[PDB]
Amino acid sequence: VRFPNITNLCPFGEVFNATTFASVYAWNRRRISNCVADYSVLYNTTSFSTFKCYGVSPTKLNDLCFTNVYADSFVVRGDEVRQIAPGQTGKIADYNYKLPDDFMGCVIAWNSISLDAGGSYYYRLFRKSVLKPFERDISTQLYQAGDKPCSVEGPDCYYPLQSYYFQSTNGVGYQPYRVVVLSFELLNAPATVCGPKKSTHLVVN
Amino acid sequence: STIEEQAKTFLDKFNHEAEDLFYQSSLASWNYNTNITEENVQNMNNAGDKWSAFLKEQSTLAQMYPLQEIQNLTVKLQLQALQQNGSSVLSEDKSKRLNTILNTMSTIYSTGKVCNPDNPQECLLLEPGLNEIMANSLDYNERLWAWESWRSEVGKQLRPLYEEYVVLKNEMARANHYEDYGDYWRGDYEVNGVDGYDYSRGQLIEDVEHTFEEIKPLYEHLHAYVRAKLMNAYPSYISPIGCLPAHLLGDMWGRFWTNLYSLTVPFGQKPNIDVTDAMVDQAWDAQRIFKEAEKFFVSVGLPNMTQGFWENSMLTDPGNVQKAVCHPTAWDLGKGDFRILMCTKVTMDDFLTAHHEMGHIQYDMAYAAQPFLLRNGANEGFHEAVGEIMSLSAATPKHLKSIGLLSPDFQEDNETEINFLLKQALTIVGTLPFTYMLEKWRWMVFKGEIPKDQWMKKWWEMKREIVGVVEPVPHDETYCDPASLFHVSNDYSFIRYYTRTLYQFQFQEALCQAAKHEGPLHKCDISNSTEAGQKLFNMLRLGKSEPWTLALENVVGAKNMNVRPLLNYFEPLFTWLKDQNKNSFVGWSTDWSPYADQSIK
Ligand SMILES: *[C@@H]1O[C@H](CO)[C@@H](O)[C@H](O)[C@H]1NC(C)=O
Ligand SMILES: *[C@@H]1O[C@H](CO)[C@@H](O)[C@H](O)[C@H]1NC(C)=O
Ligand SMILES: *[C@@H]1O[C@H](CO)[C@@H](O)[C@H](O)[C@H]1NC(C)=O
Ligand SMILES: *[C@@H]1O[C@H](CO)[C@@H](O)[C@H](O)[C@H]1NC(C)=O
Ligand SMILES: *[C@@H]1O[C@H](CO)[C@@H](O)[C@H](O)[C@H]1NC(C)=O
Ligand SMILES: [Zn+2]
Repeated sequence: VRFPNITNLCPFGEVFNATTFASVYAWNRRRISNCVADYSVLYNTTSFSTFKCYGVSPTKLNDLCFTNVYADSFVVRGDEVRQIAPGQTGKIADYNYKLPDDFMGCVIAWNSISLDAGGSYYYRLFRKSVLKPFERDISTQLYQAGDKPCSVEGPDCYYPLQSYYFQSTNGVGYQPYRVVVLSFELLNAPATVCGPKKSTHLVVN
Repeated sequence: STIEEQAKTFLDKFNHEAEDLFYQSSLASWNYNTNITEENVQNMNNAGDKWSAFLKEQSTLAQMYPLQEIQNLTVKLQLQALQQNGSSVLSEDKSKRLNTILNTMSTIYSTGKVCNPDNPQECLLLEPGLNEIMANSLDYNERLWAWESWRSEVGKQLRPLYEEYVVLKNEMARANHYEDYGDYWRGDYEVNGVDGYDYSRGQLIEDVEHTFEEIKPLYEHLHAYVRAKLMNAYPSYISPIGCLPAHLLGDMWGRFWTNLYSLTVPFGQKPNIDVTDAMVDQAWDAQRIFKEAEKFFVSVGLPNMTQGFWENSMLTDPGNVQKAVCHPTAWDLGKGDFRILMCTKVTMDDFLTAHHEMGHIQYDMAYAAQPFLLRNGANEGFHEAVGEIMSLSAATPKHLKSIGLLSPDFQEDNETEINFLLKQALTIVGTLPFTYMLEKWRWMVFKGEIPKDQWMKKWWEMKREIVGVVEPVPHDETYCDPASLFHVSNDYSFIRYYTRTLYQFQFQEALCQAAKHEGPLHKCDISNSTEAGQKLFNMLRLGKSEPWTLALENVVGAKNMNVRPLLNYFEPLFTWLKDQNKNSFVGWSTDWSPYADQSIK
């Protein structure tokens, strides 16, 4: 006989192992729900250059349950991965992707020069105000730096979105890195995502 | 919207748009400097013109933000360097003519060869051989050939080009509000706007001529000692009262008296301070030369070399399949790309230049986090000194034992301290009068003090007086012996190497005080002190953001270069040379010439 599909495995393969990734200014957000998140496949990985988790322990994820789990993915430069953390500043954190100050979840990154060489990846260089936590600005409106209004890109009128140029001869800091931001939230509510050890815990109705 | 705030957004758009444009220009120049081809001189010029055209638009846009409104010196230093209409001041034809002159000069130097009249295909070029004759040969007439042929075949090609290169570079600097092209070069040491730490362009001329007067006594007693030991090598050739013939020194020009060590070592029976023969016995590959230099920087806590450095650098001579500019250069291509172009040999000199050019890269890697325009050394002397601070500690007998190049049971003696200090003076002291005279000539040529009909007359008049070196063959104004050096043909300042030398002994004092050293300044070492490297790194990471005057005070304690740490480094050799020169004449005569006739009429 065949063991039943009482619970399903979370689509971490569709997220981490995706063929293409989003730009930081337009980061892709995927909801994870009604599945068992096996973090052991993420642990058995040598390519992950970053694996930092906040509010929780990276060794206790397979034994925890959460009411709402999100998966955010984008491609950022190597020296900008540090900005994908609570309380950080910079062009990426201020104008592209800002983690909340009281952020519970994990931030995983790995080098992708083998796949994202060349590539169409953009970042926002200018913005009137700093991005609020988990906000997305996909606007293409010119940035008015001076007092003179902007009718076309010119002296004091800059186009907001600027392009990345990824080459193999670049340093590690300027090389492309794929970031996956797992965002966790636990409330006094039924659980939607659980670890393998807590598989029966509230994942069943 | 303050002018300062909208200028930071302008510099932000510049610092990000310039990263890839400068990178592709460096990717093209690297392929040419390693693969000299006409295909790669078009690709270099096409990428360089893209970068120069980009700089012209940014220079014009930067002029809209007045420097008086910005109160942030980091922004003002950025806007100032971006504003200056470097070559834009020249006409379209004059800018293309100067770039053709600048290119024709660089190629003639790296492609010029002297051919056999008997066999036209028998050619010898400076990097493969003419340099070897001038480094290892002991024949007066063979050395005279490589010396005269390089200046009568390549220098003569450079004479009418240099005359145009002077008037074009002088028209450029004057339209940029400089007195001449020498003043434009001297502006690298300029500091203005920081009270108590400023420095004028004319102060460099004063301080160099004030510090050089205090090196004249030590140079004299070394020049008299070298004259004597050169007479034993070249009998009936050098006068006991005259100047050294130019073709009998260490290299093609006399830049470094390093190669004269075998002819000059005081106690030649002791173990060799020159560890060239040990590197062959203990077979050492180019890789080990740079891997061992990596350990020196790792030891002081400075970073190890990038993976792309080992993958993308050219550390060995490629071969006959392609030509490359074999002069040791360090490349900060941008975007974290750090490379070294060196046609490394197994000599001890290449072992010490590997430290010099890795010190370039370690400096380049440190200020990488700074804005693009501030990604540069505080001055040219600071950049060339960083590698010399390391090679100063890497050439000591104590360090040479730890890498196994010396005997495990090696003993240090008063004798070994002398013959080591002499080899140091052959490279460090022997180069100062050559560097001061070469810059003083160019400075006077750019100023117009030396007329065109007297370029070669004053060049050898000054080399006899300041350097104490006489020409073996009389040279007319059809020659351009200055241009026979890479730096004079490839538009590079030379006063770097004078200030470099004085800085490296100021930095070594402070760096060896951070580390625990209770001994003399020579035989010092900082090869495991993570405290001395941090004191060095805290200036390496600053770049050109803070002035070199203040950057020097925060490390060595002085806001100006001091020659006293140098004179104190050679005090054992100076008092020793004065004893050995009791039987010899200390000084030289500007009238004796090897080509003079010994007869009356
Ligand atoms: C991604 O795919 C590779 C094979 O293509 C596999 O070894 C790896 O485990 C996968 N990663 C995840 C998180 O599924
Ligand atoms: C030299 O340049 C040619 C292009 O003309 C290229 O095909 C070749 O690989 C280059 N060789 C080296 C050693 O860079
Ligand atoms: C210069 O401006 C930058 C903002 O672009 C600021 O971070 C820095 O602190 C300023 N420097 C000084 C010395 O005020
Ligand atoms: C650049 O040139 C223009 C005229 O060609 C001049 O008005 C401006 O002051 C120059 N800027 C600098 C920094 O020399
Ligand atoms: C540095 O320490 C190592 C031991 O870790 C030693 O082998 C080496 O000789 C030391 N070098 C110096 C210059 O002290
Ligand atoms: Zn150098």
